[PDB]
Amino acid sequence: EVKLVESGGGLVQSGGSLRLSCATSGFTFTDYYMSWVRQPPGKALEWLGFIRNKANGYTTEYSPSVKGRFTISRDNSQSILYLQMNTLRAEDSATYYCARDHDGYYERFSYWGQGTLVTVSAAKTTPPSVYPLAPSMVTLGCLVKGYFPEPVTVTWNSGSLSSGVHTFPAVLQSDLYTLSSSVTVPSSTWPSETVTCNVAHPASSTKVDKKIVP
Amino acid sequence: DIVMSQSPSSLAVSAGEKVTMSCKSSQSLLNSRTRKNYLAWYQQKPGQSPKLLIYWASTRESGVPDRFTGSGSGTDFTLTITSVQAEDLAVYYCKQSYNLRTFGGGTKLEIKRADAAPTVSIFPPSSEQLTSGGASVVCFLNNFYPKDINVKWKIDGSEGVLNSWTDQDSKDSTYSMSSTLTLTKDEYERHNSYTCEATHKTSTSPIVKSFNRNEC
Ligand SMILES: C=CCO[C@]1(C(=O)O)C[C@@H](O)[C@@H](O)[C@@H]([C@H](O)CO[C@]2(C(=O)O)C=CC[C@@H]([C@H](O)CO)O2)O1
Ligand SMILES: [Mg+2]
Ligand SMILES: [Mg+2]
Ligand SMILES: [Zn+2]
Ligand SMILES: [Zn+2]
Repeated sequence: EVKLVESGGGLVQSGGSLRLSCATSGFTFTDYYMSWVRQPPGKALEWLGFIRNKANGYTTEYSPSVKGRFTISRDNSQSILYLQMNTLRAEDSATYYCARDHDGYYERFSYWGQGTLVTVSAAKTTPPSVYPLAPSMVTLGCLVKGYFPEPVTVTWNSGSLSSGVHTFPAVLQSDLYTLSSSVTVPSSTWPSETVTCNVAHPASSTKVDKKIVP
Repeated sequence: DIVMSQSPSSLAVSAGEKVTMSCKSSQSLLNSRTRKNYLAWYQQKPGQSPKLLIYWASTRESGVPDRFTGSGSGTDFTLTITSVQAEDLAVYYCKQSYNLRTFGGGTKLEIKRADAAPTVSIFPPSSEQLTSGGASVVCFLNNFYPKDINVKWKIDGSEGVLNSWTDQDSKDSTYSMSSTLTLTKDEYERHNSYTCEATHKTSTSPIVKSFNRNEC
């Protein structure tokens, strides 16, 4: 099973540097070119560069938008891809993806990681306050208020409640994000059974369970 | 350089209809060596990573539904989706790999569905927030169509608000929207009735949900 998993994103100040990694498995790493592609929130994919396979000397190429400022490297022992980012600016704020690229035969990016979010800002890290939203069917929620930077993750009953869930996209107001999540279940099931929102904010290492109590 | 352009920017289609979208390159992507067009299509569902659909212009990746067909050659390419499904809600990107790689700007495919009234829920501030001197009142307008909707807040009968719409639902093609009114505790405590009123084209009657502080 092919896996790519980026790590290393989060908050960095303007002018600072940041290094992302992309752990891979399930395929002969050295047979493959690997690319990095970024995506600013709500915007298009942008190809950033690639590092070639063994057959091609593991040489690198870059979009002119980043050449001279970003560097791609690879660990061929451990099948890890790296992106070094220097002199970061506001416009570097984005989700970064690693993608498996050319093998000498196929023109395609077959697999893509989940992405890692980089924020370029002078704002401090602020953890969220998490509040319960309690009033045939019943709709409950959690309010995840006043945090920075993105992202947060919200699950319900450690992920066992997945249907009838949506999370409302975060809105930035006076330098902090707020979002909320809804969950709808049968009223015969709550409060008789437990409903809990699980909230994480990686930048502050915040982990919160909030039971919704009637 | 190689400039990739896509059209339309966005469109909406009803389940079961055909979707057509276009991708242009500033120069030919037909590689003379292999006689193939180095042009690939990717689908990006809301909050997901891009996923390969088609490459070499017309080669459908294994595991990708028959309803997706890529076509064209040289400077002009088309992605066709027949019998579109609800789950096909996504931004679709083309990408050249003839000289390094470059993505087009994407085409946002939305799904048209029958009009649906929202389900509205109002939530009073939690005691754990109130302890701290703030009071957020929250209203969910859940699972409605089309996207446009109006929310009004009334406090003791008369009209710090954050609104957020979800992406379209990949299963029922509805939208939801949250409205949050944030007050100080001192201000919250001066008034009794808190009301959010949703006006949607599904009814000439606003959907009104309310609570009174004395009833808490
Ligand atoms: C292995 C060489 C080139 O592959 C790339 C590259 O720049 O590394 C990557 C591919 O995705 C593709 O863009 C090719 C580009 O098509 C040039 O490849 C050919 C060609 O198609 O003409 C193929 C073989 C040899 C090569 C050059 O003639 C000498 O390296 O051209 O580039
Ligand atoms: Mg050079
Ligand atoms: Mg007043
Ligand atoms: Zn070179
Ligand atoms: Zn009053």
